[PDB]
Amino acid sequence: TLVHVASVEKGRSYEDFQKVYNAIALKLREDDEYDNYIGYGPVLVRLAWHISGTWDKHDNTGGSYGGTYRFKKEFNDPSNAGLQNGFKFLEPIHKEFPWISSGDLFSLGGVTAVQEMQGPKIPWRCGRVDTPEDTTPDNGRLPDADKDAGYVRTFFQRLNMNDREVVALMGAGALGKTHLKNSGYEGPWGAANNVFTNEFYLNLLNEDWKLEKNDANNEQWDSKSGYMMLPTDYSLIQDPKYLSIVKEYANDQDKFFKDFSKAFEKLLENGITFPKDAPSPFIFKTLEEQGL
Ligand code: HEM
Repeated sequence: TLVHVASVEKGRSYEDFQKVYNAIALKLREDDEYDNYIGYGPVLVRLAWHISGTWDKHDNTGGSYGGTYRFKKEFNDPSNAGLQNGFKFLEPIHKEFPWISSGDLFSLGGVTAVQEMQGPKIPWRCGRVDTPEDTTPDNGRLPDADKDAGYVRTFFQRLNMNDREVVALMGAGALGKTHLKNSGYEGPWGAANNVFTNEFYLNLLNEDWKLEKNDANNEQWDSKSGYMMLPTDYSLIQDPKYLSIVKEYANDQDKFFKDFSKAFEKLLENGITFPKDAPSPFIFKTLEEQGL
């Protein structure tokens, strides 16, 4: 019940993908003004998560492999509202490197953004293959934000993620912000929202949060510091098992970076079979490491 074998883009190797990395990274640098100077890093790692998070372990439908976000049904998923911005960013890159598959580009965009925003290295594998429009999953596989801990735990079981993987993933460097017109929630999780940090965990623990209603008539937790947490975020300190992992990552930056790197790669790779003869995962160099 549904197999997807990774097939390396013909004749490509590490250096080819580093070149795509760099063009993405260079474009991140250049289009700095987007979203009141947040830049496109956060929306790129949200795009990578949403294209991967449609996966279902039961029948291997959804997932990053087929690059199906390029079809209207998924592009138009209300859950993906705002991600068009990320797709538009990547269009010039796809045009310069037409040989890369859509799944590989969406997922490599997420890796690139995380690394350029000073996050951990994320090992990445190529070989996703575009699949037809009829393989696009239905809307409704991404998680709601108005729910509690039990919802979150059950939701992520479908993505084969456990408690520790779920808390590392959500804490997601503390990046970008909620926008009322996209999601019915408004504001950032922290102060350094285009730098990958463990500040989400710190803020959850140390801020003084009040449950308020936003202009869209949705509840969210708000802080005097100007920060916000989704009901689902806040549930990570309401559930005692989540809570001890929140404290752990708030008190160990390196541990969080390593756990996140593992789970993000895992997330991006769910549903994909890699041949024994596949190339090993690539670790890309940042622009800064290349002196670029
Ligand atoms: C229970 C799971 C989660 C829920 C309910 C969810 C929900 C949300 C919501 C409502 C937004 C705001 C969208 C908008 O208004 O622009 C948001 C932002 C985003 N999400 Fe999540 N999220 C979850 C998991 C994740 C995880 C696992 C990642 C990736 C590792 C992630 C990365 C992001 C990013 C980076 C943003 C900011 C995008 C922007 O600034 O443009 N989310 N998400």
